[PDB]
Amino acid sequence: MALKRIHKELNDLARDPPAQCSAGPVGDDMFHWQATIMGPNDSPYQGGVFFLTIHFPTDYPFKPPKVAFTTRIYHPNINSNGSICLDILRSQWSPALTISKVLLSICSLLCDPNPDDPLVPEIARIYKTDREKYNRIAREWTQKYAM
Repeated sequence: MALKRIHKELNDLARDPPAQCSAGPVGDDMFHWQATIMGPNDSPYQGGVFFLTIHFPTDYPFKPPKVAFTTRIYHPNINSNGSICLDILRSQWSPALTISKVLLSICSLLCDPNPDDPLVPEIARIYKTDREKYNRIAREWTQKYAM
């Protein structure tokens, strides 16, 4: 019954797609869907229309959206499969958070850069340490693969 909750979370994104966030029925399955999360606002990777593919295995009520970057992206919360450590999806999730919600929050990892939660052994490091790795590269990917 998860997909039918995703009916809002995912499809509410399709009901009214503003900016830096859009998903919806891709395979027409609510477990294989494509969200375009963007640098566009004030972001280290501004310009970067990133790509998130999300899948669900019959989760609801508790629907943990494994929302994963299709592309490459340097940031402590994104490990090398695009899978994000996002509080509202790991700690603060409830059946009241649309992807219409989470997409902006994930956008906020490109937009808001949080210096807190380390998911990846290195990528968390290169973020809060190898300032080069985080900005230059993920913004370069922004230029190359996203934009």
